[PDB]
Amino acid sequence: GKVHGSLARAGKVKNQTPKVSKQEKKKQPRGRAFKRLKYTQRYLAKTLKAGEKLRMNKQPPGKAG
Amino acid sequence: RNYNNFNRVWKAPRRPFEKERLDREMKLCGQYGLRCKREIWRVNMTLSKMRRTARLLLTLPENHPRRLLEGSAIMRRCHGYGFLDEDKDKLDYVLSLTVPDILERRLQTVVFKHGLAKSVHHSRVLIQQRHIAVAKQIVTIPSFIVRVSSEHHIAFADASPFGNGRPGRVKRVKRNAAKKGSGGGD
Amino acid sequence: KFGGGKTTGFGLIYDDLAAMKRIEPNYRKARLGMGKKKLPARKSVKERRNRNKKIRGKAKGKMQTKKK
Amino acid sequence: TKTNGQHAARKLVRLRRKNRWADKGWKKSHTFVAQKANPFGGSSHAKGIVLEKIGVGAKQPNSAIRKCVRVQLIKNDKKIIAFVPNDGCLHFIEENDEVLVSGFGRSGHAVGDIPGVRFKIVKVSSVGLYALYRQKKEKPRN
Amino acid sequence: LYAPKDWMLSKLTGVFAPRPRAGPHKLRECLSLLIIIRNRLKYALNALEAQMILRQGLVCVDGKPRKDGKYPAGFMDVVEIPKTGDRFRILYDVKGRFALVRVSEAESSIKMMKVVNVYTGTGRIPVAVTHDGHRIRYPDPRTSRGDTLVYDVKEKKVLDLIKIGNGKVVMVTGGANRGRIGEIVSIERHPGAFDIARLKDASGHEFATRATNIFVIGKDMSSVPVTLPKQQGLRINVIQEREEKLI
RNA sequence: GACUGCCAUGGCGUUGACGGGAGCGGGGGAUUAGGGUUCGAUUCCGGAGAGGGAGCCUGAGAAAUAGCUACCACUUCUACGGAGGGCAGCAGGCGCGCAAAUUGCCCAAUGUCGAAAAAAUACGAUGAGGCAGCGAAAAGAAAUAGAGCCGACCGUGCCCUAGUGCAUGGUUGUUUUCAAUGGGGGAUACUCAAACCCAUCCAAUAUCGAGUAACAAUUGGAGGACAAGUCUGGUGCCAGCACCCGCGGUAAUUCCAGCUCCAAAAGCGUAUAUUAAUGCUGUUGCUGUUAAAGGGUUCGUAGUUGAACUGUGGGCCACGUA
RNA sequence: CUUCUUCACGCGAAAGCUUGGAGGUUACAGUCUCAGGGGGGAGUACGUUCGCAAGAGUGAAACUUAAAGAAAUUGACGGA
Repeated sequence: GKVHGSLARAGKVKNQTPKVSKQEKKKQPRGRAFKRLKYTQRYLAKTLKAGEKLRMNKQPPGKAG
Repeated sequence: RNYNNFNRVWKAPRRPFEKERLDREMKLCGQYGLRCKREIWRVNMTLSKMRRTARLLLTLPENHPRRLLEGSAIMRRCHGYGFLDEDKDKLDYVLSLTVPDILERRLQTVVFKHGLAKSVHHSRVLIQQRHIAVAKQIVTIPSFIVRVSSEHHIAFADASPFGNGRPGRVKRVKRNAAKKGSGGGD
Repeated sequence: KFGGGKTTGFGLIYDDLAAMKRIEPNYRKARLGMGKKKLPARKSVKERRNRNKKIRGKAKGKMQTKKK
Repeated sequence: TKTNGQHAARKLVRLRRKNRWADKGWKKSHTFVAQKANPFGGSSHAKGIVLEKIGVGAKQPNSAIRKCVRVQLIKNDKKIIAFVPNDGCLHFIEENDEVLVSGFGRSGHAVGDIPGVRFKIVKVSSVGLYALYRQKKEKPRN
Repeated sequence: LYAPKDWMLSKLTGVFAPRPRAGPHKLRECLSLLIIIRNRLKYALNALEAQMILRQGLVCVDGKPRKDGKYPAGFMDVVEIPKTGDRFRILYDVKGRFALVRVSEAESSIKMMKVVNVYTGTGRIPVAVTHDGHRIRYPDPRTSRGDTLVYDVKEKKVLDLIKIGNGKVVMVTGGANRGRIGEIVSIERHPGAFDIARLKDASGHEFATRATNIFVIGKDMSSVPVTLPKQQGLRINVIQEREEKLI
């Protein structure tokens, strides 16, 4: 194979990322509580429907609002 | 040397991210407010298996035994239980069937349907912190399926505070009266 | 076990105490109260048995092997 | 084409077998290759020793440096080159550590850009490389 | 294992059961006593109670009251258990299955046994051997294997052998048609396959199984005064049974 | 011919002998619509075996392995004359290696063997077995709860322009809360060979125990395949990512972190193998003009394959009847 | 022997495909037979057997790799 290189910069990105914080927030419902929960999340609440199946909206995260 | 017949039973369901597959399943799961896809798998299995049996059975050269035997058996319990029907008696629906038919006969759900409880969920939880008699035990296992006369039976654990001539330190949480008597106690 | 609260048994009734004395083993009998079986000691002297088939007479009680 | 029948069963057997032999896959399987050159016997996991930490930067066009290691597999005494996922992790390697190796499905080809590397480090000294890197783990007792 | 399935043993335990003994009524076509002490009459339940039978010997069998639980019981044996004085005979009911079948003391005072072999004895002596453990000296001068023979049991006394053939009330004891009963329709010689046996059951439904497994028991239903298993061996429509069952 | 002694000259093999290859071999096991693949250590049987290696005595019975005998290889002990060992039992140890639990209880049941409960003195014996211990391979079932009030929300119906509103519904929340309520542990009567794994929830008519970071959620993804970011922040062909397609040289969709999301879930990652997908080895059901493949050419025993024909019914009647 | 007009659906990915084509076949099945079964490594190896002698015959794995191929199509181009 062609394959080329030489150790000179390892660790870098993880190390120069600031390790920020995985921010906390509520413990979820689990098991039945969760599945019941999940359902509502995935479907239906406070709502109407035009026609489309889904999208998540973790787009947006470079949002507009 | 020597044995035991234990074994391992049930089968999971093939190949994931199929939007519809996920969707359909879920919706059903949504009706019942569930606790695992495993419960589905379970149903699929069973469903399947009888459905399998169905696949076999009909083709059997007519005038031959099994069809008679098993047909009657399947018919009578399922039908019996409040699953199959009298008109689902030419085994043609048996070929058919629906998963909901089954879910519907999860005894919990039948209950909620029966009225009792405010949902199938409300129904799970009730039964589960020990409530409403039919059998030897309330239904400790709401996991269960129906069987047509349990249908009637469905009522209190008279046993439970919920049908007691007295109550208990729980739910109602008499306890407080114990706390009263010990704490409040003059 | 779990299966709560619950109280279904099975029961038995004896003709005689003799019949009992013969039908019931002593730990059971004890469960009533009426005698004990042989001395246990997790094969303590099971060891004599490990000695005995080859060996004649003598021995003379408490004769003994691995246990030093 | 293929016409033969009825009483020609032999033929059938023979040729198919003959062609099964031919068959590449059938052959691999049948032929027992693993055990041979191939240093893992087939088999699940194996213990070796860190000889040294090595680099790799991608084939073309892919570039940068991800890095593998010279190991000496112990039970069979076999030299191999193995992968480590993430950033850093070199520091878990230590030196001539007696390392716990796993493979890669990959038909014994290799995993990612990197050619030939058919194995990955899974633990050095029992440690769960993985875990540490993640960090469900604390450093070896050495 | 080698559990013998028509001994109706089961599930957990019994690697061996208590193994039977060498001594008439062969391993596979026995139905040895032990199983009876514990598993049939049921009073005695443990091995401990069996053990107890024996350490206080007790149990009793026609002929010899018999000491051996491992000793096969098999077709027609007569048990009396004097504590309560209860008698049973060994015999299949339909659907092939063996019962301990309570029998009249007086009926329980004879039995019938097929001849397996017919011999000389040393001196224009003849002696016959039965398919169940008798050697008997000076029998009928012309008896033969496959003819059964009535025995006193109380006494040592043959009451009969019956000059056999076709068309005679048979209990089929094995092959497929274990517990089937059928008068002999016939046996064709099938030499060295042995005769094969055309059987017709109480329905008058006819059926075949090989001639070897055929216990003549009489003419006109039972010649024998022996117990006749309910139904008397056709084998039929299970289905209906299920149906029947459910009232 | 087991074997001698004599004699004949055989015997086997291309449906393949001989040799050489690979594992004990079955039940079965495993997976394929179907057709099929693959396993079968091990709990089914049957067999096999037993320190290595041979050999024997005895007994009804073994080459008999917690018998001998000698040899090989290894080992103990010795005041070192000599003497002497053999867990592929079981637990234990080490060892090896990727790699696998206890020097636990008990001797009930089961078997099993033995003598065969004066049990008149209760009373064989059992690392088989059975009980636990060990034991996230596996199969069974499951936990974070209910409800209301307010907030608030969206979603309809209409007022109304819509809207407030009202009405018509569904749904959020630090609010709010009374209200749900097992875990979980305990009167325990109540087990168990023993020891043990729950407890009626009575009686101070059991005390006790949930709304929380609690009394707890994982794991792995987010270009695509394959569910799921439009990008917050990092990062900068680096770090590193990437099953395979590929990200990445900076305003990257896949890299770094964050957040959000997703997927499955108390399981999930992984490995290796194996099964299908594969009629992608094909009997069913491939191919072979240019994509693999029909020889330069012919004969030709082997091989296969091989046509017809004398198999058949007939007659009659009845009527009905299309 | 056609050529091949011309016709056949058919068959085919097409290109193309006659006498009785590559037709009448996954609606998969006249016989017999050879061959073939990713690609590369190698048709090679002291592998082996004919053969005077070339070399034929017979014939690999290691190692390697993500394609390789095919026809058409359009485009581009040509010291056409």
